[PDB]
Amino acid sequence: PPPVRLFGVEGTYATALYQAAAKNSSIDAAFQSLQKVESTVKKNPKLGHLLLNPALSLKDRNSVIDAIVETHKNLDGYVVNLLKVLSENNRLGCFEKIASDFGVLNDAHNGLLKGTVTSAEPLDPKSFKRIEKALSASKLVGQGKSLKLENVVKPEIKGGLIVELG
Amino acid sequence: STPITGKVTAVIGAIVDVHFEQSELPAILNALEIKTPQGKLVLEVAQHLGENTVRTIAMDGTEGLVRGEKVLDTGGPISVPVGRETLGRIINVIGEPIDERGPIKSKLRKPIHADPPSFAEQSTSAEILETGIKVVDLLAPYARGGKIGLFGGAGVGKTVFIQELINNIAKAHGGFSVFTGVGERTREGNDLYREMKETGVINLEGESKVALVFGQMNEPPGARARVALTGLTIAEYFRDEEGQDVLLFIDNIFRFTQAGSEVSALLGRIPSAVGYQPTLATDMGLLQERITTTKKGSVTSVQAVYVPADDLTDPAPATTFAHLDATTVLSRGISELGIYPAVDPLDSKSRLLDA
Amino acid sequence: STPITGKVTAVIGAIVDVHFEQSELPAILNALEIKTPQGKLVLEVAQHLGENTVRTIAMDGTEGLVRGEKVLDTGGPISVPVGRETLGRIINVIGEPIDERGPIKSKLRKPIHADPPSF
Amino acid sequence: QPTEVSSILEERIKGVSDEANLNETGRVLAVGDGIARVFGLNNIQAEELVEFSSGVKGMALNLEPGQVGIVLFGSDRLVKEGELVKRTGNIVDVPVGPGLLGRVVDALGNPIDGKGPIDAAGRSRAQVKAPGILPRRSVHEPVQTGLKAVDALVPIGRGQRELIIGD
Amino acid sequence: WFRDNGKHALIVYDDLSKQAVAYRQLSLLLRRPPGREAYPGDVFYLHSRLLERAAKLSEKEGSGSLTALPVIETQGGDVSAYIP
Amino acid sequence: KAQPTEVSSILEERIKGVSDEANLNETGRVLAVGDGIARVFGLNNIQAEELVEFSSGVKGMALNLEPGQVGIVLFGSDRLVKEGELVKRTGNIVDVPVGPGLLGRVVDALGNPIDGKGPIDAAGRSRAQVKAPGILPRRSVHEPVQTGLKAVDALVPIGRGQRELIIGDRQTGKTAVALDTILNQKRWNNGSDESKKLYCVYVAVGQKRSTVAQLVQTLEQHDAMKYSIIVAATASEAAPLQYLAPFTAASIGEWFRDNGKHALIVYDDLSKQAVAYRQLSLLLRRPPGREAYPGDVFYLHSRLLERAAKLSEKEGSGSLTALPVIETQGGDVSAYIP
Ligand SMILES: Nc1ncnc2c1ncn2[C@@H]1O[C@H](COP(=O)(O)OP(=O)(O)OP(=O)(O)O)[C@@H](O)[C@H]1O
Ligand SMILES: [Mg+2]
Repeated sequence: PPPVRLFGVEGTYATALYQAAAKNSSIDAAFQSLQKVESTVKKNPKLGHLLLNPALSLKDRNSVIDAIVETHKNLDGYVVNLLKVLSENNRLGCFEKIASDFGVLNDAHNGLLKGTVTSAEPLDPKSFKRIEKALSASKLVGQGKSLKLENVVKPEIKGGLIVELG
Repeated sequence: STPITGKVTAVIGAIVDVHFEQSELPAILNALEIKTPQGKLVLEVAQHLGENTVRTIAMDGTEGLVRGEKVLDTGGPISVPVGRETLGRIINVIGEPIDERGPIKSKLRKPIHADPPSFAEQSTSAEILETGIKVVDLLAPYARGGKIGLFGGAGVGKTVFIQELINNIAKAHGGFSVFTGVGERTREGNDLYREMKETGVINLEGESKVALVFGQMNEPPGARARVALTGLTIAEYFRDEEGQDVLLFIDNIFRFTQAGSEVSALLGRIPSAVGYQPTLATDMGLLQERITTTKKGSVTSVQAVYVPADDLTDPAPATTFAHLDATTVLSRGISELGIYPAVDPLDSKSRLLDA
Repeated sequence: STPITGKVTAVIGAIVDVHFEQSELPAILNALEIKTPQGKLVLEVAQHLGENTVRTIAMDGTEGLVRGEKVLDTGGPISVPVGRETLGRIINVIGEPIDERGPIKSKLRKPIHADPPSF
Repeated sequence: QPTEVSSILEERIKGVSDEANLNETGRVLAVGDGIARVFGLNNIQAEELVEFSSGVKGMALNLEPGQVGIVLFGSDRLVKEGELVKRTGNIVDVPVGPGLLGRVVDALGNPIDGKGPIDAAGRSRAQVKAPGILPRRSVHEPVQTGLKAVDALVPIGRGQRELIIGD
Repeated sequence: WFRDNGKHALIVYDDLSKQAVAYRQLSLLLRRPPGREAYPGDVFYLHSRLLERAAKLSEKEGSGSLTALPVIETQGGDVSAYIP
Repeated sequence: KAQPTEVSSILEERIKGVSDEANLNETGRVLAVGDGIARVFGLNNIQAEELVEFSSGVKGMALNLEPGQVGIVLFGSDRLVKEGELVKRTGNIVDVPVGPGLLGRVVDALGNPIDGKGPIDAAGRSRAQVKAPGILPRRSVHEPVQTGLKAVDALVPIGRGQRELIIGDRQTGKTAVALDTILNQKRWNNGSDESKKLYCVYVAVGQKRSTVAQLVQTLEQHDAMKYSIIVAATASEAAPLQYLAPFTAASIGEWFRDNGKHALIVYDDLSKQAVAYRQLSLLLRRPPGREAYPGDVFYLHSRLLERAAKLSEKEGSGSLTALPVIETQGGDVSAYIP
């Protein structure tokens, strides 16, 4: 039972990877290796993501995925299986990485940038979303003020509109 | 050289999907081949679906197929054995003799997909061709290289008209007609073959004057849409390499149009007007533009046309009407009571009947 | 203010898709702008597709549209000259005088899309 | 926009990378309305008979590259998503012979008249090609329907096809 | 069987419109591309395969025969319908 | 980084013209060959309806320019194009060679000579799809074009700048009246006064090549090959060629119209033009409309015909006269296309 629903659409690969990790072990090692892989592919973007084009044959895809696994075989666990299945299936490998990160962070982090009427950015490193938002908001208002820019807050403008409407 | 090989991935009805390797995909309309115990299943490539996969249409029954079976590319389109040896033999769409009188000893082998003669090579003069039949060559004369449409029926001597035309053209100039039984009923076909032998037009021991190519009605769709092209290739070879005034007989052009519409539905194309393929006009023009007169010789087609629901407005009859020149409406027992030809001269018209 | 700028991604017949940047999404039915060699090509926004991409309608021919061309947001719906000066002047879908009788000297400019006058 | 969504659909939904030897066996992916998509059956043939874990039979019309679409001879109640499926190895066939005389059978040769087992002289394929052009001859022997209207105006012959068209 | 064993047999296909309707159901439920009034493509091919099997065998093969009597029901007298 | 660098370098090989060379910015790769379309990956500086070569002699013009790849229609048979082929952009919008060096010659929808009389002399290359003149530049018709028919002269008169439609059934004589007009033009086309000189253009959409050859022979007999240009799109030609030919012929006529001369253009069988456009649209998965004709069938004929009108004196007082031919089927003028 994965914590979150990715609702498929190229996101089922991330859920499958997370379930394969959860069935035995290595929730973190596979994910950090995948982060390193994404760092490598963004290291040489003209050779990194241009090579994820669909005009690239199947054995070309096998060659590129074999080329990915270097530097002391950083691809550890079932991530090599993910590269293989992406070779004979949909190619570009960025979005499902983000989906998998979203899933693992829900497993461990549970941080959401709420604030309702306030446009703050209060990430919350805690699984209990009960009162820690108060401390997060207090810290983010006491210092920083990243945007906190409602431009104009909704209640007064909408109330004036409805009042003048009768 | 290294043969081009691939693996079958899916057979969906008559449609067969085959996956090839890198830099090995052929062009479309090319002929593919697999080894089945029954014989040769041949596949005509229709579309490239990407990922080194091609969508092909089967010319023969696709039963007992397994994904991962080996396939071989011929190199070009379906090539029919062509030559004077074809006269007297029963040949099919794939170019295999179904007459079981030995193999075809034709020296040349031409693809069925070719281009019509260019504008310069087209003859610039409307020419007349003697038919032998008095009423025909007087009131509705045939065009040398025309697209005559036989508007007959049943019990009107439609066949006997055909054999009389074949004999008359053989005697007159050089005629070696080619009969194309698109959608052959395989009973009328056997009777026609027996009549060929009896009438002497087909001479087993001697020389024949007509080659009988026809795909039976039980064949999968697409073969019925390619038998006409095979016969047209035969006629074009007999014209472009011998300079004769060849004839060509179509069993039913409406059946060819119905097969063409049928093929498009299987591929996935949206039927355009009345369950009809969007490429109706294109297919009709492609078929009817190669049947034309040139500087060397001429080929005249006599096609039998069926009118659905007796509706002259149906799209396929109109598309055929685009290419007719003259027409012959065999009287349904009107003139058959008496005059043997029974052509109904007040209904059969001709465009060339001008001073 | 800063000029809202984006990149053209898709040009489908008379339909143009434009990708924009952080919180730079324009409004529906709001005039955009393409600097064509012939003149000005406005891209009225029809629908929002998400991911900072909007589907737009071109008021002129989309000839010579290369993917990734610079786009400019007008900031509102198509504006046309309004007033008694327009009498005797032949104008177009955008409002430029096509009667070549000089520039239009309108005092007010009003949006094209309005609302019914209630009860 | 740098990139777009890779997948809008996918025949593969369980990427565990295990479970080989699904050439003669398979797994039911989805079922409903008398059809059942099945993953596996790498050596299945066209329109081949197939057997399910619940005892109901199937016929392999649609074999996509990923899954095979099996049409079902019984109710969809018996089958499930995730049942094991085995191929039979034979194409549609029926017991043929002279013992069929006087008996009523099903569309596959099962006696439905309740008179006992069917005696058969053979088992021919249901889908068999028609005789060619030469091995046939002209129809000369008449078929006497007993209707004077039919037998005089529209004669029927041994080896003819006649359509009874009407409302 | 009877035809190839030298005997003469009569076959009454009866309702073929219902058979075509069944094939329509099959093809539509298998996501095959529909056609005229949503009928499958290879229904003309289907009926051709079914009907051409009846024949009059020659003497060399046993002089067998199969006479086919298909029954097609038409709706409202429309003999111009696709299956008819 | 050395191992990653060298393995990326060997990755740069064997991919060839898909990311490595030209960056697929001025070049492309055929992803899949469809019905009459060719999905091509690459061509990052491509503009819409830009003419493209498929490295096989066949031409292409881009409709679909979605972010992933570009959808290209095929100006010819799709057998020539193959998936994985390299394509290159010509850098110009679809255009036809125009000028006074075309009279007496017959060409296709791309301006390539077919008569075999040699290359075509061109004074320019105007776009096939050009904007029609606005409201300002036009002027009311005043000069009569004489058809030579008493019925068309005394009754239903036709002037220079008017679009008169010839409607009739399959065999009624529409081609006959058009040819009578083009031959009657000979009286003033052999003089000196250019204001009465009327050059002619014939458009063959979906016609038989034999019929076109006979027509050319007929113009040969009456010495009408001069001051006349024939564009041919036979029924065996691909649908895009037929769809494009009328616009190119319109450009040819507009050359004379904007150069102060007067031109006659005959759009023979625009019904087959609509049929070809319908085929192209349904091969593009476009929603069918009334009789499955796509909704833009009106827009096609509109943009095509409105490019023929009399110009005012300030432009040069040129004129372009269009004579469309529509085959009504059943003798009814109440059908959608008619
Ligand atoms: N004025 C005329 N005098 C003599 N014959 C004519 C005349 N006008 C037309 N015809 C004849 O009528 C027939 C049809 O005419 P035409 O060649 O112009 O075709 P159409 O009606 O324009 O169309 P299509 O090419 O589709 O048949 C031809 O046989 C032609 O010779
Ligand atoms: Mg005409």
